[PDB]
Amino acid sequence: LCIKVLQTLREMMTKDRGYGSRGEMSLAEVQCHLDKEGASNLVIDLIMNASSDRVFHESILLAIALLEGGNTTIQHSFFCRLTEDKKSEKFFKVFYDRMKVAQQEIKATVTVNTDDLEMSAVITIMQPILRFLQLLCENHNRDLQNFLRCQNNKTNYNLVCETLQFLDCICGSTTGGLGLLGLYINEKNVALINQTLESLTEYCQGPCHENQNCIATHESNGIDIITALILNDINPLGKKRMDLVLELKNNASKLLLAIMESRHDSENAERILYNMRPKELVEVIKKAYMQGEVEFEDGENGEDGAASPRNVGHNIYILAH
Amino acid sequence: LESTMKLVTNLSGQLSELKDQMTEQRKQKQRIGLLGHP
Amino acid sequence: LESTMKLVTNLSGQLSELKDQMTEQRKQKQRIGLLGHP
Amino acid sequence: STEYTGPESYVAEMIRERNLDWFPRMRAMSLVSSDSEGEQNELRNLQEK
Amino acid sequence: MSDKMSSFLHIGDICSLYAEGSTNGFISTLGLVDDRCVVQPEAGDLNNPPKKFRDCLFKLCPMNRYSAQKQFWKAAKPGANSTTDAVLLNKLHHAADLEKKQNETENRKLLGTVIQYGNVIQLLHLKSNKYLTVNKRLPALLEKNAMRVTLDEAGNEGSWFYIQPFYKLRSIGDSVVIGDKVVLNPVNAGQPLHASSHQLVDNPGCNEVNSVNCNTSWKIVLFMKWSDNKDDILKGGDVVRLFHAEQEKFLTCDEHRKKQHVFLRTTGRQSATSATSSKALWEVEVVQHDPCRGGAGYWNSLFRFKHLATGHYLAAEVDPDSLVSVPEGNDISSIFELDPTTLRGGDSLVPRNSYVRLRHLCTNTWVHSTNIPIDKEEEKPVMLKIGTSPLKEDKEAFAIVPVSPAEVRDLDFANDASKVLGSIAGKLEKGTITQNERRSVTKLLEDLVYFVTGGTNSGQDVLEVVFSKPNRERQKLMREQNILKQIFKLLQAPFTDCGDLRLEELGDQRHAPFRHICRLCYRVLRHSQQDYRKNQEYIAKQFGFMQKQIGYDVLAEDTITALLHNNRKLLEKHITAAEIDTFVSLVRKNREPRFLDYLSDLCV
Amino acid sequence: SLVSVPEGNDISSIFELDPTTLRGGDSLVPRNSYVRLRHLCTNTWVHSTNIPIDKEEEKPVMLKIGTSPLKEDKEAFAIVPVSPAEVRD
Amino acid sequence: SYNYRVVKEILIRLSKLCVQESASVRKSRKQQQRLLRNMGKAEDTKMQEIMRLAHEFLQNFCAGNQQNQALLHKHINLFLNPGILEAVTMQHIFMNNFQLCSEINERVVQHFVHCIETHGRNVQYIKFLQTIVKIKKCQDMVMAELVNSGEDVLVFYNDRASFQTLIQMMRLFMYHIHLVELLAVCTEGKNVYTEIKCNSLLPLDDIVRVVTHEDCIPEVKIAYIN
Repeated sequence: LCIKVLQTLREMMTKDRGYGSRGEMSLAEVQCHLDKEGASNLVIDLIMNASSDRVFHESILLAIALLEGGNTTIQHSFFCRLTEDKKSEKFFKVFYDRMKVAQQEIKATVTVNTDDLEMSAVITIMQPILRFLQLLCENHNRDLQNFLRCQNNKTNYNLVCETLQFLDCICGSTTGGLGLLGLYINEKNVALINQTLESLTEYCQGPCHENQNCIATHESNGIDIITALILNDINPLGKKRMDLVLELKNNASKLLLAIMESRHDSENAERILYNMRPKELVEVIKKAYMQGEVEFEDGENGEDGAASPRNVGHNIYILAH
Repeated sequence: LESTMKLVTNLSGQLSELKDQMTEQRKQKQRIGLLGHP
Repeated sequence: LESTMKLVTNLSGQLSELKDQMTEQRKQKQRIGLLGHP
Repeated sequence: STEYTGPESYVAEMIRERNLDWFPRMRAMSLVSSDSEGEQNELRNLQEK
Repeated sequence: MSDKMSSFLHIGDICSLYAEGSTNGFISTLGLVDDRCVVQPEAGDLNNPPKKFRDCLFKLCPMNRYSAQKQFWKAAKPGANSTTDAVLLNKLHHAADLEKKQNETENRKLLGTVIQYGNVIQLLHLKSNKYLTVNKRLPALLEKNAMRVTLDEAGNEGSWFYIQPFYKLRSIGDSVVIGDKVVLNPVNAGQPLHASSHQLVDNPGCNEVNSVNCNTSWKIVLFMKWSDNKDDILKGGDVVRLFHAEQEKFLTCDEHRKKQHVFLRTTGRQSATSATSSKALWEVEVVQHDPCRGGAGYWNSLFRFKHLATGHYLAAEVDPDSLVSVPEGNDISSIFELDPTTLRGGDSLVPRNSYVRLRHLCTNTWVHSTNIPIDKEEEKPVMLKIGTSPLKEDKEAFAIVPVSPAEVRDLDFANDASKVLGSIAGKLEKGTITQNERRSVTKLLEDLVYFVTGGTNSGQDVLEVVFSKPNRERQKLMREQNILKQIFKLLQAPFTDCGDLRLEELGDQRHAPFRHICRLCYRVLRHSQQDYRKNQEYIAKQFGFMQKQIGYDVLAEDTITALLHNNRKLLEKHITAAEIDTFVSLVRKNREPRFLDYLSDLCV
Repeated sequence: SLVSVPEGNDISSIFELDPTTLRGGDSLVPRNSYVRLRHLCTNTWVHSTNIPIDKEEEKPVMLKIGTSPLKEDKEAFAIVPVSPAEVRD
Repeated sequence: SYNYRVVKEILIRLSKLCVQESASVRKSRKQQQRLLRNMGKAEDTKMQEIMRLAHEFLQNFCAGNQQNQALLHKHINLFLNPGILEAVTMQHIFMNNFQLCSEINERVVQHFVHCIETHGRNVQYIKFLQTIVKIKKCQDMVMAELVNSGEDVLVFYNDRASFQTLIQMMRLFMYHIHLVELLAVCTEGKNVYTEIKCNSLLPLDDIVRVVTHEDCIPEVKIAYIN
């Protein structure tokens, strides 16, 4: 009974669909109505009373309802009650729990390259979790959420920012120093790694404290495993992955941009340097020939996004400074 | 200079206390032995 | 002042350890003597 | 509206409110302002503790 | 005992395990090429550890993620038959070793850590350097329930353990202590390991470890602390070759006459590896004042030192009738004391590496070197006896020479070969054993064929490319041991099998067992040819087997091996056998149209 | 044993207690977790055995507490602090 | 516990009844059968007996249908690693030939290939493997397990094998002979693997079988022509 009732809320937040003293609907207004209810305690206690596998895998889908564009009051909404009362380790561990389960599944997943291959249910849960975390963290600059990567529940139950990193480290095979990075790149799995990529970058942007330790200090090796996407190109040169490798690289240098964001720091840059080679400017120059290999397209990178082949080098040239 | 001297000196001083404690322990043990005595 | 105090103090402290070691050495020597004993 | 993370989107957050106060008005220079020494002094107290 | 907070158990420390309850004793690995664990049921307890149980020693480690390496290993072990090249495999090969090397770094980054109940353990063996685990299979050959004891080098496949006490004294996440009757259990097998109640076809003091639901509460027992290791010092687990400087050794052999002998091999130079193994290996142990056999002596040891081939100690009659061969030594007359000799002592307390002098137990007697022989030997050209007398001096020092652990782990490997191959070779020529042991004796030899070359194989039988790498110390190890003799004995046993010719009844009929072992045999014997003449001194024995070769087997290259290197003085005995008239007469007796071999003998 | 003696200025009523991983040379601190027992002056090991008294005429389960100088690591039992609010009730 | 035993007995009876008119039975039960499949401790107890009974019933209730036999096509790997005992009945039950030819991967080929090594003796597992072979389309799939390793069980005991054969004649061994026959049946002619396999095994048998036939057994005479 409670599932369709929760599923009723997801349709109620569903908007921009079905159109072809009456109140004028505002997407911001729709979010505001939901916020007026503030009935985020239904999510704020739903994971806290998390038992239904359909429920926790469904309530995060309800979490995109308060999220997904607005969250001005909504980001302020989760902030206060999230530091509210005595459920934090019971809640953050509950999300943490999913991360641990996912890591085990990922470790035990596919093996090697010598009606389709279906992803694990735990893996699918992971995409929703990643998105939820990203949305909450992101608000255009989320001060308090950034502070919230740590928490004062004593125990503290996680460092979910660094807890993001290992799950982000896991999907690329985590130890493949290199060429098996292409051996780890999953043509059906990259869409997971895509949203799995940007959610780290959204964890970084802005203040250099909370991301700054978790850039390359976190001791989960894979900072260079982050930058390994800059290090080379994918071995399966797919068609939809041709834009996807661009989309990967478009997701790639975004994370590198948040790598060095506030300068006047030595060792943090050395983490970008300690695994990298000085000849990568010629690799950046290889993108200049890759962008030199760009065909007759008028691509301008302003307003909503687009992957420029030169634009990735244009992104990569930012690592020059 | 102060750090090394502090360290060596400190270590030696701390180490000594130990002899003294065994002898002291024995005295009370002798009292218990005396009560054990028939 | 700290250097001279460190020096004198340090020397005395280091010097003492030495007495203790001889006595300790003897105890184990007594154990060997006991086995040597016929 | 998904611009270009905060140290860019700071100034977009400014520009609606007219208040001029984000250019390096007098003080910046980006010159040395040598701070290694203060850290050295902090390390030096360490000895006192 | 001036402890404040120590004596718990720590990562980076060596130890030993002990069985309790239905079965009692230690855990060892009888055999060094073998894989069977063993539990001696009778000889060991808490206060009296028996003689040979240096081999029971277990070293503790951090974990070591098995995965990348497992993938490489899995790719390498075939059946797929394809989807492999240097772009995939060899680019994964150097993608394996450096991330294998960081496990060795993290090994050296945990010198001491209080071990809590529940974490990884990753137990490891001292002498083998080849640690144990199980698999998630069911190859449990005596009691048929779900286990296997595999001693492995790479080994990171279910070798993670999790540890708990038997009793509810401590909890999960508390410091262990020495004497904790712990449980021990693989993290993915689920079944904790157990002391079985079975025997098998070996010595009657045999048993093994199974892994079942029920429990065997193991007390560890400790005799070594950490942060004191190889580290240019001596511990209670080392070996040593005590060499002098008058003549830089002393000898120890078992004589059939009751006295035993310290003859000097006509020279002693440089204190090198140029030495007979059996005469030289003594171990150094401490007493620790404890019934448990201890370690880490740090001055005032009242040490004693034990022989390796047989189990005996020192002893001495001070004036009357030293290298007195006493098996059991809990007395005073087997325990010595040692000299300062410029390491000045009031409270020196540090066991250095360079030089010592001797003094016996309790009388403090001066061990020296005299000028007399025993003269039972009936004119050996040079010999001196070792006598002792309480006259003090500064003359008869001799050095604590540390032996590398890589050389002692090659010594017993050669010893374990003769203790296996030297027994089985007489019986399969006499009767029939399991045919799977013919498979087992194959990789016994196939582990040996690149042992002596010193390098792990890439192909299967490519023994000609590693031929350009000699090392005299391994062949001298194989010369001084009896392996060569045994292998030639094995050749004759199959010759007798054909008799009870060689190509016809043994080679032409079966083609599987006998041709392959001779190919295993011939290239080993070819490998000893190219280094020194004392291997070629054995050709004054292995000339009759090449006299009787007739299967066209692989053995003809040994004739080239005897002859490829020009021997003028070896041939002075080799051709100096004069049976070339038989040998080329055998070539003339080879009256088939195959004449080329005869031409080759003439050519030599 | 649970021998019920009213007055105890003798030796046979006064015990000594075990370190049990609180290592002692000069430890000198009375912790809270776990102890083992040893009697007075003989330093006797207090343990737990498997026999009942069997005066009880088939109680379903019962064990007697016996002591014997065989040392062990098994029969520890905890100093459990009781709150003073419960003893005053 | 008592109630649970009764249900298993009832289920076996029901399975037989359902079996006597298969389409109807499967359709009616595709619900109950699905529940039973979902249901499908380690000791000789009421749970052990129930497991054995369930396997037998399934073998019968699974045996009637092929699309319903395809309906239980998932979750079948739960017995392939088990190597020994009750899993074999289910494996035997799974075969109708057209369906078998149409659908099997190579991930169970080593699932009995390693099951050739470990996982008990597998007496009926050779027939459990030969039924998995079932048809040179599976003979092309049978060359891979014949290509991978030698496990057989003393099968190719040449002179030693002859001595073993003499022991077998004196007094298991027949099962081993049957397994050898099954391997030979799998052999068949050309494939790359097939041709090669036929060759090594054939030469060995010709020298030996020509010899075994001469020193003959009666059940060995039945399989030796195979």
